[PDB]
Order: sequence, then C-alpha cells, then structure tokens
Amino acid sequence: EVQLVESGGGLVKPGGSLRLSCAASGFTFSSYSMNWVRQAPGKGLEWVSSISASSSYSDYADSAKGRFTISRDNAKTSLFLQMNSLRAEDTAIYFCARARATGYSSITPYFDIWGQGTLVTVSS
Amino acid sequence: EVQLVESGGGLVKPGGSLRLSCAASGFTFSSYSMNWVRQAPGKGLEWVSSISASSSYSDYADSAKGRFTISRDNAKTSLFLQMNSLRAEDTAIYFCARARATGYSSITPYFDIWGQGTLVTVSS
Amino acid sequence: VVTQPPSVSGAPGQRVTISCTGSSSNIGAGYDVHWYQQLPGTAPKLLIYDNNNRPSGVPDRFSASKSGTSASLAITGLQAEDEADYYCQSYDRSLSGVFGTGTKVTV
Amino acid sequence: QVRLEQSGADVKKPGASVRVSCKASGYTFNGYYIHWVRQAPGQGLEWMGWINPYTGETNYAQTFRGRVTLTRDTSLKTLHLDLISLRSGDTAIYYCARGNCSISGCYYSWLDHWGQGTLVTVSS
Amino acid sequence: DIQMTQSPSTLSASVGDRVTITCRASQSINTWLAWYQQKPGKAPKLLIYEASSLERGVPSRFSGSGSGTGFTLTISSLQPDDFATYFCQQYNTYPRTFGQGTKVEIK
Amino acid sequence: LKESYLEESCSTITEGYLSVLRTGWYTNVFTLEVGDVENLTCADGPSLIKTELDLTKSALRELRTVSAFVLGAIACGVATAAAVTAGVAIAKCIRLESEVTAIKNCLKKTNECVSTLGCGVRVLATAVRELKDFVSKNLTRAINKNKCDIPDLKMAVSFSQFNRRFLNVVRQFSDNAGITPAISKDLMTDAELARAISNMPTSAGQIKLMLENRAMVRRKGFGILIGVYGSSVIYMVQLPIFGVIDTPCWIVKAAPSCSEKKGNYACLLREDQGWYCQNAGSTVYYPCEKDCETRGDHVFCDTAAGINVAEQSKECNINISTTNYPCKVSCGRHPISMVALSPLGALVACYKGVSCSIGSNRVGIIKQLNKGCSYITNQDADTVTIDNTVYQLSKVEGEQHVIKGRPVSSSFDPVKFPQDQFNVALDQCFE
Amino acid sequence: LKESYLEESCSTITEGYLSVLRTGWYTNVFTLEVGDVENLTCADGPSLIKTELDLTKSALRELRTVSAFVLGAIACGVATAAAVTAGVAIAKCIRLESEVTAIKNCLKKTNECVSTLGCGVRVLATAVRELKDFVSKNLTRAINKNKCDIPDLKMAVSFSQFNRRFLNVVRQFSDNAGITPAISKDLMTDAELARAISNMPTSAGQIKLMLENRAMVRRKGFGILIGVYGSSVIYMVQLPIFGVIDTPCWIVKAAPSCSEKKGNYACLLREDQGWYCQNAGSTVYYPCEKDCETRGDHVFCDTAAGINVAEQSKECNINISTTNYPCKVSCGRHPISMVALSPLGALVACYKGVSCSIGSNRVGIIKQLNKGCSYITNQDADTVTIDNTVYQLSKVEGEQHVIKGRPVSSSFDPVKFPQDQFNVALDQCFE
Amino acid sequence: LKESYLEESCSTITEGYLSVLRTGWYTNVFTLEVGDVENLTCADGPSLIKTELDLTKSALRELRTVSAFVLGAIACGVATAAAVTAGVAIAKCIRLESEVTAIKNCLKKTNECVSTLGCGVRVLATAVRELKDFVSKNLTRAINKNKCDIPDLKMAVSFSQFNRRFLNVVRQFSDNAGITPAISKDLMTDAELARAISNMPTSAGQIKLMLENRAMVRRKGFGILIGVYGSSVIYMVQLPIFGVIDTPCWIVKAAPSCSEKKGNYACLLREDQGWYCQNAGSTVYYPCEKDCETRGDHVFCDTAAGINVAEQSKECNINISTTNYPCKVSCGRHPISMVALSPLGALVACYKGVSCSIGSNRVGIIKQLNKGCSYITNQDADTVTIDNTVYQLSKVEGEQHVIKGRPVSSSFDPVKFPQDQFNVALDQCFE
Ligand SMILES: *[C@@H]1O[C@H](CO)[C@@H](O[C@@H]2O[C@H](CO)[C@@H](O)[C@H](O)[C@H]2NC(C)=O)[C@H](O)[C@H]1NC(C)=O
Ligand SMILES: *[C@@H]1O[C@H](CO)[C@@H](O[C@@H]2O[C@H](CO)[C@@H](O)[C@H](O)[C@H]2NC(C)=O)[C@H](O)[C@H]1NC(C)=O
Ligand SMILES: *[C@@H]1O[C@H](CO)[C@@H](O[C@@H]2O[C@H](CO)[C@@H](O)[C@H](O)[C@H]2NC(C)=O)[C@H](O)[C@H]1NC(C)=O
Ligand SMILES: *[C@@H]1O[C@H](CO)[C@@H](O[C@@H]2O[C@H](CO)[C@@H](O)[C@H](O)[C@H]2NC(C)=O)[C@H](O)[C@H]1NC(C)=O
Repeated sequence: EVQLVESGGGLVKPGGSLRLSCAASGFTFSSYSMNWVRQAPGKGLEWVSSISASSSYSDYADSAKGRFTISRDNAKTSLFLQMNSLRAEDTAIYFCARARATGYSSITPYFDIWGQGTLVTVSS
Repeated sequence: EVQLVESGGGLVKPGGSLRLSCAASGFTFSSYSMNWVRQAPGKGLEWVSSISASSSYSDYADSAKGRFTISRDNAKTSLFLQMNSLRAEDTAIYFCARARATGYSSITPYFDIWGQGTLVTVSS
Repeated sequence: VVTQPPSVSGAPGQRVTISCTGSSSNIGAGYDVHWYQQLPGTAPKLLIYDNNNRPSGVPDRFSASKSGTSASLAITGLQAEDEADYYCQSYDRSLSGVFGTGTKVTV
Repeated sequence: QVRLEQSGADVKKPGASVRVSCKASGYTFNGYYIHWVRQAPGQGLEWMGWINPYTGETNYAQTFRGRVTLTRDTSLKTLHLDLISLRSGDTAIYYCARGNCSISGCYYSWLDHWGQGTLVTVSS
Repeated sequence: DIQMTQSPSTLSASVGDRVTITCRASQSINTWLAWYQQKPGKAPKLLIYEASSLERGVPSRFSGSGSGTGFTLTISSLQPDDFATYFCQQYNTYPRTFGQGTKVEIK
Repeated sequence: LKESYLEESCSTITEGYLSVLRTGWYTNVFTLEVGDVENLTCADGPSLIKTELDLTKSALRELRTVSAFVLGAIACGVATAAAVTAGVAIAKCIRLESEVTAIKNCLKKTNECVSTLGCGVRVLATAVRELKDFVSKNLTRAINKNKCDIPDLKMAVSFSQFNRRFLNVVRQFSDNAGITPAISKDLMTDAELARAISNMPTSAGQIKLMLENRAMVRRKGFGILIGVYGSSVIYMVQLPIFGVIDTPCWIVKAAPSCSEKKGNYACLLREDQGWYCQNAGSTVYYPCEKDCETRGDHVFCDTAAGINVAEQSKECNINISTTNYPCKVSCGRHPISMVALSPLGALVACYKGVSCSIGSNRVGIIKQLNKGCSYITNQDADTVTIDNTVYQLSKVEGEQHVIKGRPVSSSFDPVKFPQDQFNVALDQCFE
Repeated sequence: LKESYLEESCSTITEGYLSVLRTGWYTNVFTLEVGDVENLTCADGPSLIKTELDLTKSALRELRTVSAFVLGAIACGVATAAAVTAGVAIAKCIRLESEVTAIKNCLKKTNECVSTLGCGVRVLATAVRELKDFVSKNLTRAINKNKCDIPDLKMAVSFSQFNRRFLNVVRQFSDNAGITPAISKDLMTDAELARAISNMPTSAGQIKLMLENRAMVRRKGFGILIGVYGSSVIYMVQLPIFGVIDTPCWIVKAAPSCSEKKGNYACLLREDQGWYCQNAGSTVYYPCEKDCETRGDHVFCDTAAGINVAEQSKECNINISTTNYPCKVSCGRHPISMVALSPLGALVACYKGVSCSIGSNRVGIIKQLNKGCSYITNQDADTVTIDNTVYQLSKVEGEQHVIKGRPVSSSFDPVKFPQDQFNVALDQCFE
Repeated sequence: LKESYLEESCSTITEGYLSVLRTGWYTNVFTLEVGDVENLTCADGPSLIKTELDLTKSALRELRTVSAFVLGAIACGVATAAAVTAGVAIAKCIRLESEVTAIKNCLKKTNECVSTLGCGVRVLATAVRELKDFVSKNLTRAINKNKCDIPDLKMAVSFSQFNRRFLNVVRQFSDNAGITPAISKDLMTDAELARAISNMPTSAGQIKLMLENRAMVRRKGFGILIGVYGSSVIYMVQLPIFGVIDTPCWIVKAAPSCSEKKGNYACLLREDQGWYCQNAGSTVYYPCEKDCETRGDHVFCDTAAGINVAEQSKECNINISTTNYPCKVSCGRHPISMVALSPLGALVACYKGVSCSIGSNRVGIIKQLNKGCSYITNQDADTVTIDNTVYQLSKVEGEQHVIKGRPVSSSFDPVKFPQDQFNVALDQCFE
C-alpha cells in the first residue's frame, strides 16, 4: 500500500519548537510535490506549506511564513516540517499529503495520498 | 480488356430528352476523368462535356451548356449524360472517352480509351 | 476566503448539493476546484481531483462542477456512508492553496 | 429579421420519442448558439441545453442528459431536439432560442430571439 | 443550482402607473440577469440583458436595476401594451434558471 | 470525410480527400530593373540619400556574387532533386545572352511578355520597373552636381520605399544561395501571381482552385536567381501545375497493436502510414511527411514525392491477416502506450502499467479504457488522457466506421527468433 | 550536474536536471485594430501616404485570404499533431461571431479583458489599438478632400511606424498558413507577454521561472490566426503552462561498444538515448531532439512528446547485462569510431585503423587512447582528436563517475545469424 | 565530373569533386556600441524620435536577457554538438570582464584589433560604432531640454537608418536565443567579412577560395552572443577554417536492385549512399544528409560530421559480390520503382506493373525501358517518366562509364528467413 505516516508530533508550550517527520513509502517520492495540511480541532483544513519535488521551491501560509521551515530527504523518503515560535493557534492535526497537478487548464495541485495525521498540542 | 460501352442512344423528336449511359469496365474508373465526344454524320468530332474523377468539376460545350448534364456513378462504374431540349444539330454519334493528362507542360487531356459510340437521331 | 455552507441534510436517496464560492484571486482567477471528503477523525479522501474528474473508488453518484467564481458538489442517491465533512479546494493568486470552510452532510 | 420558425404541435405516448425542429433565418447561422428551453404549463421555464451550430458541440442539463439529444443541419440552417422515453411530466411547450453573449464571454449568455413554442402532449 | 425567486406572483396595475417587479437570486450572479416579457400564447421577448441594459428595439419605459443578489424591473409609466407575464433569468451558471414568472394584470 | 478503424491492425484509414497533385512547373521570368544607381555618386558626405544609395549599390554587387526500405527519406530526396533539376534546366535555357536580350527587349515596350525559349518551353516574363523609374526620372534629377544632402526630404523617404522590394529579393536569394524555398511577396506580388495564374496553360477548374488556394500555390513553388545583367536582375518563379485533381486520396495512421501470452508481449506496428492517392489508375504512396499538405478535403502533394504501390496494398486495409501481399510492419516486445491523433478520432494504445482515460471539459472522465487499442471517435470525448498527459481531439465531424476483427497480434504467435524486427513484411513477424 | 559513465555499455547518464514540462496551454486572444483604411483613398497620385496606405490595404486583404520502434518520429509527430489540435479547438470556440463580438465589445472599455468562452475555456484578450488611433485621429484628418501629397511629411513617416507591427503579423501568418511556429515580437510584445504571464493561473514558482525564461516561453508557444473581422484582425497566442516542474530528469548518450572475437568485430549501440524524466510516479522518455531544449539545469519538454517507459528501464543503465528488461540496442559488425560529446565529458570510441588522442591547448597531447571506448571527462583534456579531426570538450564542471564493468560486447558472444540487427532487444543480439 | 554506373548493385559513383572541409574556426569578436540611449528621454509625448528611441531602448533591454547503424543521425548530432561546444569554449573565454575590457579598450584607438585571449586563441575584434556616433554627436544635441518633437525631421529618418543593424542583430539573437544558424549581413557586413578573410591565418589558396565562396563561408559559420555591457553588445562570429582542400571526393547514389526468383522478388538497396572524401591517408564518409554542400567541383563539408571508413570500402564499388568487407545494404521483398537522379544521369528502377520511359522535348519518347535498373545518362534523354510522373535530367556534362556485371540480386539467392533486413551486411541478405 502507498502510505504516508506522520511522526514527531506532540505537546509543546507557546514559544516552543517542534519538528514533524512524515515517512513516505510505496511510491517514487522524488517525483512528487509534498504538502503539509493542518486541521484545528473542530475546524477545517488549513494549508501549511508546500515543497517541490527536488526542493527547489517552497511556499508557506502567512501564519507559517518565517516561523516554519519545510524540507525533504529524497533518499530516506521523508518529509520534514520544522516549526518555531509555536502558538496556541497552531494546535492542530498536521497531515502530510502528496501533491499532484493535471496542469492542462491551470496549475492547482490536488492532494491524492494523505497521511494518518499527527496531533500537535500547544498549551502552557 | 479495357472497355467503354455506350447505351441509351436512339430516336428523339426535337425538344425531346434522352439519357445516354456508358458502362466502364476493366479499369479503376474512379481514378479517371471522363468525357463525352460527339460526331455528326459526315462531320468531325465535337467535344460535348467533361466530368472530373469525383464529379467535383464539370464543363460543357456552349451548345451543351444548360441543355445537357453529365454525371457519373463510381460504384456502378457508369457515366451518364442527360440531354434536354434536343435539336436536329444534336444528331450525332456520342462517344464516351477516358480522359488523361500528363500535366508536365500543360493540362490538356488526351482521350485514351474510347467507347463503341451510340447513335442519337433527332428528327421530326 | 473560499466559503461553503456549514451543513446540508437530506433523506437517503435524495440529492444534496454543496456550494463553493470564491473570488477573482482563486476560483475566478482560473484556478480549478478540487473536492475532499472526511469522515470523523479520518484523513481526508479525495473525491474530485479536478473540476468534474472523479478518481477510482468514487461512485458515479458524486458529481462536481465549476462556474466562474463558484463551484458545486452534488451527492445524488445520498447514503449513510456519505455522512462526512466535505471541503472544496483551489489556489489563490496571493494566499496560495485555499480550502473552503467545509460542509457536514447530515443524513 | 431574425426568425426561428419552429415545428407545429404533436402528440405522443409515454415511452415514445419526439423530434422537434427549428428553422433558423436572418442571422449568420454558425455564429450564435441556440438554446432549447421548456415550459410545462403551470410551471416556470426550464432549460434543456444548448447546441453550437458551428461545431455541433452541445451541453445538456443534468435532468435531461441521456434522454435528450440536440442536432443541427448546417445546409438547411435547421435545428432539431430529439427526446427519448417521454413521460407524462414531459407535457410542455418546447422553445428554440438564439443565444447572445456578455462581454464576460459567451459562457455568460442570454436568449435574444425565440421560436414559436412547440407544444408536445404526452398521454395514454 | 441557482434558484431564482420572483415577487409579487401577480401585480394588479393600471395604465400610467409605475409598475416595479423584483427578482432575487440565491447567490451573487453579479449583473448576469436578463429580463423577458411573455404575452400569453407568444414567445418571450428580451427586455434587459445585463441587469441595467436595454434590448435595442424595446420601449425605453422599461428599466432594470440592481446587482448581486437582488434585482428589479420597473415600467416608468405603464401602457396597455405592457400587461404581460415577466421572467428574470440568471446566466451565471448552467443550468440556466428562470424566475417562476409574474403576471402584470389590469386593476 | 470518412474514417474506418481497422481493429485487425490498430490503424485508421480516413477517406474522402480530393487530390491536388503537382505534375509540372510554370515559369515566370521576372526582370527587376535597378538602373544606373552605380553611376550615381554623392559628394556631400552625410546624407539620407547617400545611405540609401550606398545600400542599394551594395545589394546589387552582392547579388552579382550569388548564383545557384525507409521510403520517406528516399521519396523526399527524389522530390527535392527533381524540383531543382527541372528548375535549373529551365534556368540554364534562360541564361543565354541572346535570350535575356530577347526577354529584356520584349519587356521594353510592355510590362508583361510571353517568350518561347529555344528549349521550346514557353515562359511568362514580367518587368519590375518602379525602382528604375525612380532612379532615372526623379533621383537623377535631384542629384545635381553630385549634391545629395538635398532639402527635398521626400526623395530620401521615397527612395527607401521603392528599393525595399529589391533589397528583399537580394536578401532572400543571398541567404538561400539563389534557390528560395518559397515564393516571397517580394519575389512575386499577389497582383503578379493572380496574373501568372490567369496566364497558365491550365483548365478553369485549376484556375478556381489556384486563385482560392493562392498560399498553397505560393508555398509549393520556388524561385531561382538567373543573374544580374546591365543594372537589371533576372530571376524566375516556378509555379505548380496541378494536372491530377479530384482523384481519391486517403491517409493511413496506425498505433501499436500488442497482446500478451505466457505473460509476455507481442506487438506489431504498421509502417505503411501516410498518404495514398490514385493517379491514372495507379495507386501512389507519399511516404514523406513534409510534402502532402491538406486544406479541407484537398490534399496537395508533389507527384515526384510519390512512390507507386500495387493496388493490392489496399488488402492491408481489409485483410491484412490473410493477404499474400507483403504488408510492411515493425514488430517486437515493445508495448509503447501512445495516442495517434487522426482526422475523425484517436487511436489510443494503452498497455500494462499505463492508465488511459477519456473525458469532456463539461462532464469529466467519460470512460476508463481497456488495455489494447481503443479508437476514440472525436464525438465520444473531448480529450484522451495517458499517464496524466492530456490530448485534445479534433472538432471536425464525419462518418466513423469500425471494421471489427481479432487483432493480428492476438491471432498469431510471435516468431520465436528474431522476435523484434524493423519494417519487415508481416509474414516474417508471425509464425 | 552528475555524469556516470557506464563501461558495461559505453554510455553516459547525466543526472541533476530539473524538469520544466509543458502540460497545457494558455490563450491570449489579440484583437489588432486597423480601422477604416479601406475607406481612405488618394487622388494626388504620387505620394508617400498613398504608398503606405496601399501597402496597409494590401496586407489587410491578403490576411482576409489566410485561414488555418523508431520512437522519435512517432513521439514528435504526435506532439506536433497534439499542439495544433489543441489550439484549433480553442480557435473554433473563438471563431463564432457572437464570441468575437463579445471580445471586441469587452475591449471597447479597456485594453485588456478576460473572456470565459462558451466552450468553458478561459482566455485573456488584448487590444492592439495604436494603428486605428493613428488612422482615425490623425491620418483621416490629414487626408482632407482625398489629398495625399500633403507637406506634413511627419504623417507619412509616422504611418510607416504604426503599421509595421500589423505588416509583420500579416507576413508571419501569410508565410505560415496562419499557424506561426513561434511567437514573434510582432504578435506579442514583451510588455504584453509579461502582462500575460502575470495574468495566468499558475503558481509564483512558475511565474518567476516564466519571467526569467521568457525566450523559452516565447518559443514553446505558437500563434493561430482566427480571421479578419471588418477593420480588425483576430489572432490567438498560445502560451505554455509548465505544470510539471522540478522533477528529476536525465540524459543518456551512447557510443558504439565493440570487441574483437575471431579477429572480427562484434558491436552494440544503445538506441534508448535521449531525455528521460519522472512525472507523477512514472518515468517518461522524450525520444526526439526537437523537443527537450535545455537551459542550465532546467530541461524544457512537451509532455505530449513523451513516451511512458517502465521504471525498470533504469536497469539498462545500472547493470544492463543482468536485467530481464528488453534494453533496446542495435548490434552488428560495424565498428564506427566516433566522439559522443556529453555534458561533462566525451564518449570516445576508436577501433582498429583509426587513431585517437586527447590533448590540451597548452600541454599538447595528454594521452593516446586505447582501442575501445574511453570516457574523457572534460577536465582530463581540452580536446579529443580522431583521424586528425579535433573535437572540443565542454568547459562545464560537475561530478563524473565510472560504473566499472566488462563490456557486453566482450562478455557475451555475438549471435551467429542474423548478426546485424537494428533497434532490437539485447537478448536478441547476444547469446 | 566522372560517373560510373555499377550494374552489380544499381548504384552510381560520381567522381572528380574537390574537397573543402571545415577543420577549425576563426573568431571575430564584434563590439557593437549603442551608447547612452538609456539616458535619453522624451518629454514631448508624440514624436518620431521617441518612437525610434523607445524601440532602440527596448531592443537593448531584451538583448540584456538573452544568453546562449543509421549513421546520418549520429554524424549530424556529433557535428552540431561539436560546433556549439567549440564556439562556447571561446565565448566562455571572451566573457570575462577583464577580457571584454581589453577588447573594448583596444577598440578605442581603432575600429579593428587582434587579441590573444588568455585561453591562447587569438581572435579578431571589430568595432561597430556608427550608432554610438549618431546617439552622441547628433541625437544628444537634437534632444535639448528633453525635447523630442524636433522639427529637423532628418534626425528621425537618420535614426531609423543607423539603428537598423542593431535591431536586426537583437532580433536574430533573440529569436535564436543567442546562437544564430548563419552569419547574417546584420551580424557581419561583406566589407567586414572580406576584412576578416584577409586576416584569417590561412594560405592564399583558401583566401582566394573563401573570397569567391563568401556565401559558403557565411553559411557554414555561426554567431554567438556574449552579452550586453552597458552601452554595448558583444557577439562573436565564427568563420570556417578550410584546412583540408582539393582532396578527392565522390558521391554514391543507389536505387533498388530487384530480381524475380520463384516469381517472387528479391531486392537489395545499398545504404552507404552519400559523400566520401580522402583525408590525409584515410577515407571519410559524410552520412549527414544536411552537411556536404556542392558548388561546381567543390564539395564543402564539416570534418566533425565525418565518419572514418576503411579504405577497403571502395571494394563495395569495385566488387561488392566478392569483397569480404561488410558492404551495408537493406534487402527484402519490396520492389520500389523510382528515379535516383544523379549528377550525370539517373538510376531508373522499374518493376512489374510500373511503366518506365525516357524522352526528349523534341523527339518525344526516345525509348521504353526494360524491367530492372537502367542508368540513363543525361545525354540519352531530357526526361524519365515513371507512372506518368515526369522526372527531368541534369544538363551538366561529363564522362559516364558502366562497370558491367550480373546484379547481386540475381546472382545470389535470398536468405529464406529473415528475408527482409535493414542496414545489414550483404552476406546476411544473400546465402
Ligand atoms: C517622380 O517624378 C514624377 C514626374 O516628374 C512626379 O510626378 C508628379 O507628381 C506631382 C505631385 O507631386 C503631380 O502634380 C504631377 O502631375 C506628377 N507628374 C507626373 C508626370 O506623374 C513624382 O512626384 C516624382 N516623385 C515620385 C516619388 O514619384
Ligand atoms: C448582443 O449583445 C450585445 C451586448 O453584449 C449587443 O451589443 C450592443 O449593441 C448596441 C447596438 O450596436 C450598442 O449600442 C451597444 O453598445 C452594444 N453593447 C455593448 C456592451 O457593446 C448586441 O447588439 C447584441 N446583438 C448582436 C447581434 O450582437
Ligand atoms: C495624433 O492626434 C492627436 C490628437 O490631435 C495628437 O495628440 C493630441 O492632440 C491634442 C490636440 O489636438 C492635445 O490636446 C493632446 O494632449 C495630444 N495628446 C498627446 C498625448 O500629446 C497627436 O499629436 C497626433 N499625432 C500622433 C503621432 O499621435
Ligand atoms: C552628425 O554630426 C556631424 C557633425 O556635426 C554632421 O556632419 C556634417 O554634415 C554636413 C552635411 O550635412 C557637412 O557639411 C559637414 O562637413 C559635416 N561635419 C563633419 C564634422 O563631419 C552630420 O551631418 C550629422 N548627421 C549625420 C546623419 O551624420
């Protein structure tokens, strides 16, 4: 089975720092763009950040920009998100998702394979 | 043997109408332009009409124009000439002749295979 | 911000339509609209991978469309397995990837 | 003037099929869409679909797809609506209408000119 | 699917009076709202195409107004010619959807 | 148009095209007259006239320096050689000093002449005279006492207008070594091509055709530079004669038919693709991709690019399983998934490991295709998707037919060795 | 960049390229407005304006007449067909009178508009208006009482400036039958292409790359003429959407690998040369040289020009001798000595009777090469000499590696018959 | 010229050609000075100077952004890679700031310089200065107080003349992305090319040759853009050094030789067609169909496009039936009737069902040809007719010879299987 599996999420205090790691398996990871999506409890999906297939491009939400850092290892097939200066508003389940685009009419990626999600709780 | 065989010639009163029909055989009829040539008794050959390979083009002599109508069926390999408004001057043998051109110097068709000729008499 | 109705409901076998609405920077900028489904506590499942297009494992009773600044998803033959959240997604020329506010289908 | 001469009435059994017609005139036929729309007596107008007369491309409403099929003859400048497996609920007036376009583009299009609505009766 | 809603369902009126007719969408259809006049037994006739516009041939006493969700058609001084059914039509989406109609009737 | 899908060999034949096949060449010998520009000189130094006059003179002197199986390659090499050899053969005839004198003396009293060369070929001849008239009647009057920084600025602007044609003919022949690939508007104005078309020794059927398809006429022709002669430049324009017209033509396109047995693929691909026509009861194949050009039903080809093929080759379109004709194929263990776009549809080959789908811009995915060859008619869908690459189908309508039959790659076993073969006859692939 | 020499099969794989693959098209419908030039006339005869006006009118009327296995030929043919078929589909959506009216009416209020066409495609629309403004506001005021030999000579010079764009668009569409193979500056200014790129539903990652590589954007696109509609010409420019980006790509180059058996040569050449990329969990091969243009690490390809190939085809690079995948080769008794220049070095084949050397301009001859294949990394020498033909090596630096292994041509015996074979699988060449 | 028809294999060898083979490159680093056009600005609004100045500035800004077996394919690719790799090596060496300073500083005192670059190559350098002189000495004096509606209209016309060259260099490098395929007149005037040829470090033989064949020089060479450096653009032109001259060269052409066995055809075609030369005690084959160009007896080729072929390969012309050398053929059951036009005649293959004739314009049909291959010397007829397609023969004259012998296709039996084969050695076709 093609699987994404998040790890490294947990409990941190405001101002805290944490590093999520999502292991990719079953697919040619070097071929795909990879995204982090978060869900605040009882709320909707927020896009967090994106990294391109060979790491040459990355983008973040305005909530994450400057604070977070997305990176990948294509040999260990693992996606990483460093989070710095975490806040209570960052309490969410974070999903890694494989990003794919048809590219015929426009370039907007759909997310086809989604990980299990890791919870992150930010509270004093 | 390659053969053209006219039919439908006969006696007509002036103002009458007749439909000549030349069966083509032994050649790939759809590949060739086809013509009608007529010979008044004791006179020379008068060109009557031409039809292109797929009927997309047709031309008539000034005596035939409007009065006559050339047509072809490529599946029954048959060439036809509707003649309306026949006149004494239309008394002639009518030959169907396969038209052919080497368009190197010019496009003027020679007539290579000629039918037997069918005789049309127009008299009161 | 792409916007959706908070909840919709229908009897089994009815047709429910989820609206998705946007602006000149996302759906109106020409960015296509994708749709996602999420059963409680599950990861989201992709239901419509582009405008209109369904991936495998999405029955023909799901349907979607895009129309200028707005998009829609219609679940025909609504069934108990459909009682999930649904999210539209597009891209915003300034905000990058934008999800809608999400809709709970209630059966 | 722009005129859409529609077919007169007809009557059909449930489960039968009907082919409505609309002769276009007074406009450059290929250049403007034709919409077919429906009015069940006692109900509001209902959109069947549209046909592009140049390409013959069509759109059908979700409620008629598979039952309806639109068509045109570009030589007769004539448009047709074919509707299959009629029901008592298809007792309605059917209208032919020429589309015209917003400066936003012809996706945003209204119905300038309409035909005399063909009433069709579906009954035992 | 844009349900259009139209009011009043009929409008008793007299010659010379200022008839005004309202149509409300269920989404911002911008100005993409035509108006049609139907006399009984006749094909409809386009009066207004963009909600403020006016078809080339039609009497200047007809005047459309409004943008977004709500729209109106006004007749500045009604004439005995004008008693008819009227429809709004949105054209922001497919399917094209029409108001249920209103009949302007002689008081 | 009519298209038959040939399920026996994963190929389509689209019929109903009307031939326009180039049988010969009509020559217009242009004389373009520059005049005594090299006898004019400017003393004033800085001048707009001097800049234009020096450019005019330079163009004239540089032009004085200028002077002239895998059947696809073989057919188009032959066609290229035939065209230039025919054109040069006429050019050689016009080169004679007595002949260019004859042409020049004819055009001395008229802008147009017909000449019969000593070779017996008769050619049209056309003068271009506007620049000589300018040089002689106006500029030689303006340049008095070799003064050229004159205040009559209209002269310099006019001069840059009249010489523009001459500079472009020079540029085109200079760049193309005197044999231009197509007839520029500078070589032959539309006002001159319409006149040439009228003068051609051709029927009014071709006249209507050639005036409507003027761009196809202009692109099938070419120019040859003859030379420079006494401040005049001589060149010829070669125009196509379309002496075979309206005969049947059809295009074959094919995609790989593959089948699996013992878990391993056997594939065949037809190699006899491209255009066919009938000429004078012969069937003729046009294997070069660069020759035959299409406009609606009319397909325009060089006859020199044609290879004569037996009429029985049509059996490869109806009975390729059983015909004794050597139907040319490539075969092997090479299941290439691909889309062969065709006039009325698409040949969609999709095989193990590759996903294949069809869809519409307003409906979504209409169908998922089976492994094998699917002929998707262009009414079935707007698009085909392979590997997530999206292919858009043609809008053109027409009859689509399917000649059903078990694919040959399934009906016969692959030859055990050598299993992969290139452009062989089909009996050599399958046991 | 990283290059591995593959001694087992005399081939190199250069890795480390970043994909920029054309997934789709974006349309800018240009309206160019000429105005009532055909309603103007000149009575004066000789005139600069008349010469310019008559040229402008001729260009407008001629434009009214214009209207639109060996995997390399297969894929690049398919890509050529796919591109024009996609563009003509949009053109046919635009062509409708109602839609060109909608475009034209939008561009009355503004120089730029977005139109959602009735077929659902969303296109930019742009007005080119400068010529109609000149024709109406100035030239029509200047040509009073049909006089045209006016002393306001600035009018005539200006006229030849404003119409220049129009004349070039006409010329380009005339020469190219309405499908111009690259987007001229006359079709679309940089000020318009930058605006179109800014107004195109793509991520800023593509936006930055497209503005940096505007020439690659400009050449991967093309134009189609829609037609002339009174005083205006409608044409569309197609811009590339690069929807697959930053994925891994590599180039294989190979040279003849030969060995001497009974004193006689056995040879093989790898036929699977050219560009490869990964797209969405699949590997795609780009078998023809006319597509994958490359700048720096970025390799730019048409996705329609790709052939999907199994991921296991990488085993024809890593240990081609052991893999059961059918690695495509040609083999035979044909020892061609040659230099396959590669990004980070050169594959040099030299065989009996041919002398092979490497040298530096300052050192002289660095070494004389053994018979066989040698990968000369582009730091080992400045030049390779064969037969006294001197080949220059690339200056560009990178990692170079050697995957050592006994050549297949040596380690396996050639098949007794048929020994010469073309584009066959390797198990068919060697026993 | 001298042509031998080789009846043993339906091929001709035409001899007597004199080599002119490109061995190296001579560089001219042009500096083109545009000047302080970017400091100039127009306040007046509508102006001819403003339109020309804005066009000049825009061309400068866009140029600132621009920066740079089937042996036919393998040879053409190797030659293409070799040329650009050679030229870019010089470009990399010129591109250093210290060197462009050295070039620019040398060209202050003079319009011409020779620079020995640090890479040890010496290059010519040439200043194009007329536009800077105009911009500085006149236009800057005209545009006082940023006024640009200057009544001295001569300024605007002059400006359009002086900048024309700059705009064309920009256009050619913009379209080609910095590597132009031929040396335009805008890149290099005839006066500059003649000056460069004079300076070229070559013998007076090549000097006379290169001055007479300036177009062949100009077409074999190419340009590379170095970049833009403030008010100036640097580009290099590459001129061909013809270091092998006057050596023997010959062309082989062939047509399908077929024979009827059990009523079935056996055919062979020689595939070693094209140009050959002797270089320095080696014979070299030029399979690249685009390279070798002929003028008179002189055949002009890139040495990088050559493939070294054993001297014994001449035995495929002398005794192909008995030579042990692997003469490359294709063979099969494929009787393609065709005309192979050759310098001094034509090979005319005609086979069952195809009629084949020769004629003259005045005689008519001279003869009807027998089935088989006929060599028709270009003195035997004006034309060859196949299927009523008329092929016209050359008029050039020279010795024609026939090396008689029974065709191989008749004298040897075809191999029972695989009978159809491509690019195989002849011992593999015939048992
Ligand atoms: C070339 O010379 C002719 C003849 O001298 C000029 O033609 C005259 O032009 C004026 C208008 O400027 C007319 O009034 C005369 O009637 C014309 N005469 C003839 C005989 O045509 C012409 O202007 C000169 N310049 C150009 C560019 O043609
Ligand atoms: C189709 O609708 C357009 C509007 O989208 C109509 O265009 C108007 O036409 C009148 C008369 O020419 C002008 O006064 C208006 O200014 C036009 N409107 C706009 C927005 O430009 C058009 O008349 C309708 N019919 C046709 C056949 O085009
Ligand atoms: C073209 O015509 C316009 C209009 O006459 C000229 O420019 C304008 O002229 C009016 C007076 O007629 C001024 O009020 C405007 O301010 C002018 N506009 C500008 C931008 O200066 C213009 O000079 C004429 N010529 C050209 C080449 O455009
Ligand atoms: C550019 O400037 C030079 C110098 O001012 C001008 O050269 C003069 O041109 C006139 C003729 O118009 C001669 O009589 C003078 O002798 C020239 N002087 C020099 C120093 O050469 C020149 O005209 C200006 N324009 C152009 C286009 O060069």
